[PDB]
Amino acid sequence: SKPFTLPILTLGELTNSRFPLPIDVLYTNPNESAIVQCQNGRCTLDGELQGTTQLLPTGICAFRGKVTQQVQDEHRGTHWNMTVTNLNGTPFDPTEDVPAPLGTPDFSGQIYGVISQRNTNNLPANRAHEAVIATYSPKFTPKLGNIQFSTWETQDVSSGQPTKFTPVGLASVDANSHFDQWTLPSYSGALTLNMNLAPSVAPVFPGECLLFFRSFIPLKGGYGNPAIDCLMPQEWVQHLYQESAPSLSDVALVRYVNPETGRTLFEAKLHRNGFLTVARNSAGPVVAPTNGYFRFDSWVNQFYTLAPM
Amino acid sequence: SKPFTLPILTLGELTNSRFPLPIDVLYTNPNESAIVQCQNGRCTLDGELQGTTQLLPTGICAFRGKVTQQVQDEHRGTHWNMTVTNLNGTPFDPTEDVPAPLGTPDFSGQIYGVISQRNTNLPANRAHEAVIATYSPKFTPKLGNIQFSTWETQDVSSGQPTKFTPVGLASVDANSHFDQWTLPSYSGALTLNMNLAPSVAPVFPGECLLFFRSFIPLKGGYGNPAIDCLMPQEWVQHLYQESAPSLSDVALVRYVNPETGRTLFEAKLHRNGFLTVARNSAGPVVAPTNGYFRFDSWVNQFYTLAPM
Amino acid sequence: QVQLQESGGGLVQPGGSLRLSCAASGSVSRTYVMGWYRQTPGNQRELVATITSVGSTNYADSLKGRFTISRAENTVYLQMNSLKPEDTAIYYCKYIRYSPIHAPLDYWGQGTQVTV
Amino acid sequence: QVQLQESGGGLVQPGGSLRLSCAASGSVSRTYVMGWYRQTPGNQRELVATITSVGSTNYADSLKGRFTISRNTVYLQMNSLKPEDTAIYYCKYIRYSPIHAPLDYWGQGTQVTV
Repeated sequence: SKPFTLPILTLGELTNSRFPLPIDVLYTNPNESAIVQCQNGRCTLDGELQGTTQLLPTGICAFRGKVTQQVQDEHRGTHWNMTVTNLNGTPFDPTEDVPAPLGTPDFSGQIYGVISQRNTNNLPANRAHEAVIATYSPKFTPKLGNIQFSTWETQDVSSGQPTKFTPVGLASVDANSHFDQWTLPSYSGALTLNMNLAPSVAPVFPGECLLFFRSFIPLKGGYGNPAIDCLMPQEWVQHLYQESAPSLSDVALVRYVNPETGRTLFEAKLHRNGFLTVARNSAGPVVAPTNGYFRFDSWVNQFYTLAPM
Repeated sequence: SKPFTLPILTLGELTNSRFPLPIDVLYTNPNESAIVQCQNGRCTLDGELQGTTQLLPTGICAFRGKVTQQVQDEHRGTHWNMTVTNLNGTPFDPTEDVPAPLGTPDFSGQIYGVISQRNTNLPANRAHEAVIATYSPKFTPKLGNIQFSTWETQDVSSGQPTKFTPVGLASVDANSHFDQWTLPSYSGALTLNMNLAPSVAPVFPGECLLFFRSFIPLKGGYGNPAIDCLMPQEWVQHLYQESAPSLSDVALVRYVNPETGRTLFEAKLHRNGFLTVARNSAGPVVAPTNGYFRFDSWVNQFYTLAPM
Repeated sequence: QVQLQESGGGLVQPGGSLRLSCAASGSVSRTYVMGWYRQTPGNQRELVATITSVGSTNYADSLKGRFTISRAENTVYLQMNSLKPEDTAIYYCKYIRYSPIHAPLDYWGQGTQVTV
Repeated sequence: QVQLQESGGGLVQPGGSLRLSCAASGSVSRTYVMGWYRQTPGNQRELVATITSVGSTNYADSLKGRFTISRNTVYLQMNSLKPEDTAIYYCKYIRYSPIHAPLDYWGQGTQVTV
């Protein structure tokens, strides 16, 4: 069988798979009790994409489609209904076995970005404006082929024209903005169940914690230092998808290595469904060089006890 | 030697290496002339990065640093001076052998984006639309300093961590000086660019450059502007890691339909990291987006490309 | 194809101590787990103590530190202390061979009787 | 490991035509270039016409379309010949591979006199 491998990109050479951001730090939290079930950055070790995961770093939390009309909403500002397609421009089929169009945001909050338009036919007219998408809204129904966004701009948004959403950060993290990186949106709105979800992930063993690739996400306004934690960086998703190496056990042993010294800093388990666990006598951001990288060392199993970081 | 390979990503699975955009089409134009010397998306086939090229898709045309002060300028709007660091936050050393900090925009124009700030130590935050004129004499990234303008008049803080997220172009009108093949003056007016990746061109007369083309968003005005890159960002990332020895000056690649397995056309992938084809047609290449390039052998100048 | 040589068994009076040694040869690996299991009549074979190639230990949550395992690559020692008649059992050495190119492989020793 | 067998050529009257043939054997490759070069004493060996493994042709532009090459095994058609076309014609095979640098192979040469 083809040998399993990981990229040799260092931490300062990786990007988040759940929002377009560089990886800032490695992170654990033994106090977090949320069910961890993100839908972007989901890929098995033998290369099967899951959830809403797609390959383009430009596709993460992106939308493509057309505005249907201006609408009324409880939120402050001007509101617009938008039909969404697949990111490649083909019509979205709600009957396909995906939770939502690939790239759809996988967390509750107010996503801040830019809505830009280029009119259909040269010299077509263009406009772009700041916009917010509230993924907790009952009007957030990407699996049904429709979402809603709001602008500070009151009138200059065209209907029936190609429309792009470029994500930039969060609008707010105040209580009424409902930011929770581990609460999934309801992809089909009220009274519906999410479908074809990538499974939740957890350590099998007591005394192991999930290890995250953490990025700090920008804010339009307000107070705070919000972060987005992903299970694997986008470059691992791209690498695994291409390689598609058979997984020879349920868990791969990986070592975090300092390329300068050649020595191992700590070790971790990379599980088959695509996430890391570690044994750690500390919490929060991991103190380690950003030029370190994960090296695959062997296929192990539940009998391999991890050394504390 | 370690065998040369390309990723097996299809055209709908690639992104631009000169602006954060998906690849939309393959493109040649026999009617268009330019000196092609872009500095992002530059990588040799044996994995040597050149120009201002770095690996992060989030780093392309990005800036990070701190605002020093509000300044006055002839252009409309409110203007701010910003010191720029390396994208990893370390101070930029102007004596390093690069044209500018890695990720710096490599073309003339008004780059539209969002400037965001998070104050140093629940810190306060703000973000606003912003424009960077890369043709301005105040655009001196090699000197560790650039200028940006906002519609917003006052709400920008000094001495606080600042991020520029690129989104598109502000304008491509007559006064906006958009030209994707004109390099910025990285050290400003009275200086010459240094450490540039070389210009690229077909060796043969009947050959044209083949580009990976992305259409770039506009804040306002009219037009359908595009950014053409020599290789997609995923190829840069792949070549950097593989670092396979180049066995000739040119690799023969075939664009293949993965469903049918048949060859749609062929191209030369040159050692310095760019493609040529023999094509008399112009504009977007009519081929499926689920096609991909497959490396077939190391060739040389005597291998005549089939017309496409 | 990992061969395990065990030693240090036999009869011991209650409160006595013994040290078992297990050594591996043949197709040993850089990354491995080594340890001891025991089985008494009528019961399932249960973990006593194991240790990995970088020294990480796991103990049966009943020994309460009365036993110690330690490592000379591909070699482990089980120190058996304050022994009781209930510790009379057949003790098995276990080696788990891990590889980047094959699924994990288990090897067991022939077993050594310890009679308290 | 490519062996090249040439044929044809010989004496021809001015304004005349003849057809050259070259065939390749041994360690041929799926991707290759095949063709003819020519040389007179004191002049450089010059490309006449070549063809690739997918049938793409290249001609010396000085010939002005008087020659045609086609197909392994290839054939060269030479029309409206002039005394200046008098030369020794050589078959060339270029072997291309994904795992080695290009390798050249040459024929023994055939004399053509106009």
